Amino acid sequence: MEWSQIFHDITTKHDFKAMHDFLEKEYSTAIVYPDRENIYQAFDLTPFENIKVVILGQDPYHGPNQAHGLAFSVQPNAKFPPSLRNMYKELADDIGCVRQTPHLQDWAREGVLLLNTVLTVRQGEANSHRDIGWETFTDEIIKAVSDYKEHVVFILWGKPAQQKIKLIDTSKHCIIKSVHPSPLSAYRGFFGSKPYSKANTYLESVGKSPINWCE
Amino acid sequence: KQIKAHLTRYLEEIQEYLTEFVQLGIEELAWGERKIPEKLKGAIIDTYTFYDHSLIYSFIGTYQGKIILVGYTNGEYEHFFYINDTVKTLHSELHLLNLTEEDLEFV
Repeated sequence: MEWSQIFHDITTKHDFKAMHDFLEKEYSTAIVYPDRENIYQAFDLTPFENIKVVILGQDPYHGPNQAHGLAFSVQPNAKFPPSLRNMYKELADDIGCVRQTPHLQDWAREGVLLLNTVLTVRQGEANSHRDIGWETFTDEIIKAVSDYKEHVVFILWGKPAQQKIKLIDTSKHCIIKSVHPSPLSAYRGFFGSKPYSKANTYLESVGKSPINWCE
Repeated sequence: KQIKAHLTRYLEEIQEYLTEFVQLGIEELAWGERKIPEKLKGAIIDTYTFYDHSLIYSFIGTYQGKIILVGYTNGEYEHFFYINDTVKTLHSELHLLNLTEEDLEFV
């Protein structure tokens, strides 16, 4: 199955016309991230039947040369934000490898759907595009993956992610879940959580090729 | 910039900064000794952590558009300079940061 069928169901279950018209004005009367072309970069690079793993972010990075359409990823040249520096420290411990690039495009290729719950944001304005219908959209995406996939890992970082457990048929699917890799939260148990190895143990266990997390 | 500048000027002397926004369960933060304020329990709070790649991280929490937390981290060790429960300040050290409660109701 393809994202375009799934997207068709969601866009006929709910009326995203008001949202589409809105984001049209935003992109032509504001500075919105990411680029219009990259809003779905996650779906682009992790085709539906390639999803092994789902990592929820929240909000796209609101700064310049950061967001490009994947949760947690900044453009190659850009500098590491905190949550992402910590994600790499835990990866270094869990798996062993030390990633240099803060770009997660290769994780997407490898079957990690890096899905933020909101997919647009105005430059500088931290939660500018909450409550325009994105959350409905991304809820239906988590549902869709649970519904039409057979054995998938959902990694839920921070309480807001963990509100999405009620969308995820854990009779069918795995859930690895911890406090957020924010420096504010990371030490109440994201460090040592080892979700990369855990994810692969689970995938190995349903006869699926593990995620190469490294370069 | 009001509270950001102050909180940063202070921590330096005891260079510039960007802002990472994250929603966190109140619970996710390191309270340690402290019970979580009653009126805050099971709250999803907006957090702004200030940083640069010379590196220690300062931050500000808010909930229903009210400043509730200000603090800094040093690995496992969080300290709160400020804790407010929406209704009342429970802890303050704003005087360190040359800030008043009224610098918060007004930003």
